[PDB]
Amino acid sequence: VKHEPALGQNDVFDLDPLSFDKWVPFLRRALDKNQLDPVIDELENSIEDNFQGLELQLLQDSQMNDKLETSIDEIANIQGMVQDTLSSEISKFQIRLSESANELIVKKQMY
Amino acid sequence: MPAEIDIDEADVLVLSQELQKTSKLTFEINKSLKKIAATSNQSSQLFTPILARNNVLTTLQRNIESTLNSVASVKDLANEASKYEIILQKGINQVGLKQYTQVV
Amino acid sequence: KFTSNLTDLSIQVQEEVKLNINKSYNEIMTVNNDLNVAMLELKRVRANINDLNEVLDQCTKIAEKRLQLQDQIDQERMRRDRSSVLILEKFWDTELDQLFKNVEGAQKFINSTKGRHILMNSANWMELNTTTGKPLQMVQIFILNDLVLIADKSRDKQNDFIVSQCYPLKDVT
Amino acid sequence: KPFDPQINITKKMPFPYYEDQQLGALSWILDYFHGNSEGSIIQDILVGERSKLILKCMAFLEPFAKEISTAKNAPYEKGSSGMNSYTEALLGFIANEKSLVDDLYSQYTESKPHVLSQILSPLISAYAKLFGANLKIVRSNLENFGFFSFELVESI
Amino acid sequence: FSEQVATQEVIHSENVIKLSKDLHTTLLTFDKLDDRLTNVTQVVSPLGDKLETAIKKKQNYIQSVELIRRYNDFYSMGKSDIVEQLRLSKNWKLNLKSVKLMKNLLILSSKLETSSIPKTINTKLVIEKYSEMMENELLENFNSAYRENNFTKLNEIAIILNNFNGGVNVIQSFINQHDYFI
Repeated sequence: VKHEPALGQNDVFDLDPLSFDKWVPFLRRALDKNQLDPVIDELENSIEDNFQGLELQLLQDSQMNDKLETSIDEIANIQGMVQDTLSSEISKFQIRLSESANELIVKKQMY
Repeated sequence: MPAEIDIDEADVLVLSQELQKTSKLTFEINKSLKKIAATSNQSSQLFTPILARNNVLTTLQRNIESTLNSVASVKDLANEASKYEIILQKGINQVGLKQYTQVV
Repeated sequence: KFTSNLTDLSIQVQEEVKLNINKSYNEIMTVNNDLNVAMLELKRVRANINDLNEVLDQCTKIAEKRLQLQDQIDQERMRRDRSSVLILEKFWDTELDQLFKNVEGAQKFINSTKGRHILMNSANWMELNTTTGKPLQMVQIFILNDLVLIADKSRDKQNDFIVSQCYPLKDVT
Repeated sequence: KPFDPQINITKKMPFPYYEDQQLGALSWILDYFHGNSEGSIIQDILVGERSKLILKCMAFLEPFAKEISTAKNAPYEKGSSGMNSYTEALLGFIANEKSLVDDLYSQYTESKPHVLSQILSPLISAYAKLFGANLKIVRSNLENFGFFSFELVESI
Repeated sequence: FSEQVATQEVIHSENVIKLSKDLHTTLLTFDKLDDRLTNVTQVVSPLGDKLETAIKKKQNYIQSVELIRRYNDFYSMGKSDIVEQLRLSKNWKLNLKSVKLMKNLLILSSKLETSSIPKTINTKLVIEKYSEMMENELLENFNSAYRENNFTKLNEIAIILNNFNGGVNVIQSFINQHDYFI
């Protein structure tokens, strides 16, 4: 996902996409006349967002799909081994703290 | 030294307090499999049906998109293949990555 | 007509599998993205937990290494009872890490800096004007091993050079 | 392109590393050439590309390390030949060799360290050669140059 | 006597002995720990591998459209402030000053090369100022006027307006809103 933010106008920095921000707006529209002659090149940059946007849209859903299998499968088996290793850690401080208070209890008997 | 002689209960129980700090490391370990394995189960179930929809592409739309031309005719492939002697003889960098390679 | 079915079912395949599966990987692999950051930083601090297995399950196994180095010593073959340093060395390097808890608290060094092995307590005693019975300014109570620092840490928010109503404990009444 | 790797040792600069404008088309062209199964071929070609380029940059630093210019001054006498930097950029381009080569994968692939053998076994022979060269200018006389051998020890 | 030395015997001997045995078993546990961690991140190579696919032409489309409605503002004619917030949603709430008055000044700041030079950035910042004044009345309506809204209408509507900052102007609109009686 990662969209629908405020974003206006974050990184003011007009990005000069086909340099259409540079050519129409920043070279023929330098002192606020245009963007009306340049607004046509902005809607033309929206058609260019449909052709550039369609072009990237083709490559958007293009890389697929084989397999990331053991991402899920090793997520499952490694999650179960993560549960058993968590049993080894809770067991580790179980017997470990058991010895700690055990010989700290016989060491409290040394107190 | 001059009076500290009972150091076993205090340095060793302080080491057991360090083991209680290492019991807080066991809280970092149960926290480790808790947060990490929670991300494992959560992203796992979160993206298993993403593998069922990527599988819907990768099984149904895969061999569906393959067997589009299960029967397809004789002259038309010469026509658009000749149009890929148009487009394949435009170079690579004009045409582009999956443009060129997918026309291949 | 099967080519019309290619336009319908295959425009459904490319358009609808690409857009619908684009929602599956967009939203669901966005959950795999942020949850990938969760298991990512969880893997980093998990490696810090593996470092804690060296920092505690090996450091207290270094304490155990001195321990079974002393039962491995076992040199009675009773006066070899000084089997710990961490009776002195790491116990006044842990209590000189109470000269680092002291030196952090400061908590002498300022200029006493002698012996606070058990810098035994600190309290928040807002003092009283002992004659009139009204309150005085506040004071941290720094009860060290053998010297007292009844220090007004106001507005000395350190605990570097706070107002040291100080004396030694051997004649403190 | 070629360059003196000492220039990336004098200025200590990071070593060349190709990037994703290629690499997407590269790995794409690879598994694309595992549908075509000739990724082994263009792989061996690529062993050609980077192996020869290490013969180019490491042809720059053949000069100050084939000749250990301190023969018998005291005997040893400076600790200061250039087999050190030779072996330095040899290992560091072995490093970006290792990363940059073994990046580009559909992850499970067999011949990735076998590629590393295909690229570096000749450069194993290159170090074996110049190892021969300083092995014989530091030869035929203990204290020729006899202490300076220890830096060779360093290098090996 | 050997009661105390029996505490030395059982406590010291068993403590050292089971300290080494339990800590060595704990070292085997740490071996399983780095085992599962290595297999874990090694399985988490597909995370980054799929995670390169963040195709931010979405950012070029919200940014290109941001240039588009920015130019609708930059015709000195961006009257698209649906009244006046837009009500109950413009991102999720009052965002006519959030995404757009910050684009009136920040897109007044959006200088490509020359790009409607500082004659336009000033009055575009006066659209940031008019939408900022209505923004002040807006979050003033959110939290300063209500002042009865224990719900999100004070909380997540001014905090929905928390792309605008300076909430001690709202505390100024608490000595003029809630301590206005005071």
